[PDB]
Amino acid sequence: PPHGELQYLGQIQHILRCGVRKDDRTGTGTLSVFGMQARYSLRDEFPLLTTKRVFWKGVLEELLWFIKGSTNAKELSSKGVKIWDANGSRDFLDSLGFSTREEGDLGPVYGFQWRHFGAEYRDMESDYSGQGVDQLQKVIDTIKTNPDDRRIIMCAWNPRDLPLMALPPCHALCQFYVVNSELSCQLYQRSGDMGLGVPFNIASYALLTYMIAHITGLKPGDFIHTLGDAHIYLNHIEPLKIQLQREPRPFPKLRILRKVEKIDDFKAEDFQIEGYNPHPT
Amino acid sequence: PPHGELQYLGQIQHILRCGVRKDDRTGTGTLSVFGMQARYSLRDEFPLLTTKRVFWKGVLEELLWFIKGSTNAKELSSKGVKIWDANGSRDFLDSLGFSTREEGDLGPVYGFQWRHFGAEYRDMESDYSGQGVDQLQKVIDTIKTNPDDRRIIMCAWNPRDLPLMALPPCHALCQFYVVNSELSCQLYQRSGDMGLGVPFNIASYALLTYMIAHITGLKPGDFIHTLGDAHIYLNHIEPLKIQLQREPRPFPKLRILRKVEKIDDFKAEDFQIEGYNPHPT
Ligand SMILES: N[C@@H](CCC(=O)N[C@@H](CS)C(=O)NCC(=O)O)C(=O)O
Repeated sequence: PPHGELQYLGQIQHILRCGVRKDDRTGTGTLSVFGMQARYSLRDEFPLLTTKRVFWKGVLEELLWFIKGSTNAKELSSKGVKIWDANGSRDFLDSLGFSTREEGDLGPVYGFQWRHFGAEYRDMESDYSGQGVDQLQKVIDTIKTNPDDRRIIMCAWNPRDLPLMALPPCHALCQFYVVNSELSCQLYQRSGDMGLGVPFNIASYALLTYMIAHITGLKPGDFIHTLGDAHIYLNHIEPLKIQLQREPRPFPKLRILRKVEKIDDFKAEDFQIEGYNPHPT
Repeated sequence: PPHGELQYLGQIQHILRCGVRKDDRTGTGTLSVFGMQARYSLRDEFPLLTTKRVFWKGVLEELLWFIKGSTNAKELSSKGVKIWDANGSRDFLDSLGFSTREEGDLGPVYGFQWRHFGAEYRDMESDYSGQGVDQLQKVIDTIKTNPDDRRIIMCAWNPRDLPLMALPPCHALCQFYVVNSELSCQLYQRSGDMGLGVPFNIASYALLTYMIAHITGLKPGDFIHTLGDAHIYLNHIEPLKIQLQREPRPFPKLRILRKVEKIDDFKAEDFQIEGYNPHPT
């Protein structure tokens, strides 16, 4: 039973040993490898990385935010998670040309593409009922009616909506697989920072997978995490090596409390992470 | 230095070792796995599988057909290739509620998504100029003006059009990467028939890289093939055991003899494969 988090570190161990310098948008350098993959068992465990703390409240409150279909940052900020706010800020908007938008309007980001892929996006307050493809609900329905399906895919990459978004999607598309009553989910991340984001992402889709599994009566199977530009900031190479020598502690467990039957019904108070003991720093 | 095809074979084996039983949309039953990723170097060699020749006339002629934006199966038919005409016969079209459609009208498939993502669809023979998002050119433009971009993506998976298609895209999305003046490409393939498809698209996208490289002046790097539901059809199990023994012969080499600018200008005669000595047919 080799710890799952070992697959993760292995990727860093690998980016170091084999990666090369590639500068990002702001000119800042990174060491990176293009195209990677990792698999995580969702069976009785829950891949909430222990070799460093993962902002789980952010993972959970944001996912719940994505499900509502919200695109208004303040609506997220409200619950304590302040990570999108910087994109829905006044100045940031006026700068991308969205001077006409009210503060908080991120555009057709994850939420929108998730529940209304295709609908003409108007404001962060337009009513979108019945408009655009509701991928989330559709993935769910498919899993129930036709679990063998090889097309249970949710996709946030809307070439059309791109120039209207606060920033491109990172988790472009995810695929759901069902076999032997187990539900798996692969996620394609175009770009991920192995150090800060990825651990969060691994958590998000693991959470999401636990959810749909619950709603449909399946046992969480595996979580395949696939990347495009997996990278690390050169200015972090040290903080990271000090981490690779760290030994992974057994992955906590996610336990859903009440029996939720609809995905929109899930509330924060329904999840409990137990046994999460990560290495401080 | 390990030989390239070892990848694809090693996957055939693993799908045999662990490939769990799972049926398709015809109950044909298969040995399936979910979440795989192979890496193929495109440096000086071309990955055209040798333990079983690959219909190159198709790989090349179809990709060209894609680039054209042609959603007519006869168009790819006239060129001496018939693999997308079955889906355009007649009983088939009506078989999906598509009666009003001409003979050979495939719907918003690949080509249309590559050159007109988002453009309201009509019929195989109508003009979509200045319509949609011309991802393909947009990708190349970007490869040239910003090789660092972590969002160089072409997506054929459109939830809105998915209903008007014959078969939904197996080539969900692909991502291009540049570094050290090298162009790499990762393709996300949702489902894949290991013994009759996988080889065909590996090359198909490898070819695509080589083309874009030639017009962007970058040199081919590696093609990353990521799979979702990677399967082996039950019957295919025996032939694959004997094809699985055939020892791999050196990858051929693709030579773009002529020299072109735009991508809408390549032609079947502009390519050559040498060193391609396939195993007995
Ligand atoms: N937007 C950057 C990439 C930024 C990136 O990968 N950020 C990580 C955080 S360090 C992320 O977006 N994570 C999103 C999530 O975990 O949901 C680019 O493509 O140039």
